Amino acid sequence: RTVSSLKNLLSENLTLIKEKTGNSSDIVIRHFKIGVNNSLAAAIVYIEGIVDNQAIQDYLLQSLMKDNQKNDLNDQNALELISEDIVTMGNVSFADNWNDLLSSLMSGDSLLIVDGINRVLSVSTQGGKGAFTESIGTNLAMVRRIIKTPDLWLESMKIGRVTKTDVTLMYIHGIANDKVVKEIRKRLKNIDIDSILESGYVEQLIEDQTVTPFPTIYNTERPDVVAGNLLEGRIAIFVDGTPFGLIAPALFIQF
Repeated sequence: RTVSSLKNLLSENLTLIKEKTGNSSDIVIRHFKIGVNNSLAAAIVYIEGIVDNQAIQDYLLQSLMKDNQKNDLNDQNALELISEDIVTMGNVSFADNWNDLLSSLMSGDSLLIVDGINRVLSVSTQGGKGAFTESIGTNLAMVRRIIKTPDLWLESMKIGRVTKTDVTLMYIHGIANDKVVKEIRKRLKNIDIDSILESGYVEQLIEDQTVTPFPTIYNTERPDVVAGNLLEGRIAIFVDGTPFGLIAPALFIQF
């Protein structure tokens, strides 16, 4: 049961999260300071849109503890002293290895990391028709709710021929073939997404019947269908304003 322990420096823990989660665009790091003379650096780490954090962020980032901020003059009991308030705001747990930390993060928890503690505090705000929308943020969150691996890597980019359109690319690192990912990313950067999508309209399919350059794409409004293709080694693309996920390549036969 090989377990990697957490680093004492906050900087080291943050660099390693970024490393392990593939510097995914929806993973938020909020830096803040705690202690008497704001000497102790701390951070809130959470995945965007799969958590109700405001009350916790409000407490932490506005420093809503004081008095008792003086009771324990930080560094050693900081995390445990802070936890006494956070338990009133959500279900608190503690992680002391990467597996536990990463799984709690992927499950919509908020992580609280302090400068030199090496134990991470997890807090949960949940207790246990559904199609994609015009919002990338909402769509990413929908996939993140189904695929709970830190190996799901999200890459944001601006593609477009005349004007730029915001796009988020998805793939499961280690499952998806790197040569396939590199090729799809390369094509996207120079794709005429407007022409490609317009060629998919029923009117154009009925009359035009144009050829499709690599990669062929499949449109789905179902997050479970996106989740299934991601577990097969395919790439999911979310374009700003389009209420569906684009699976690439559409024809992908494995052996």
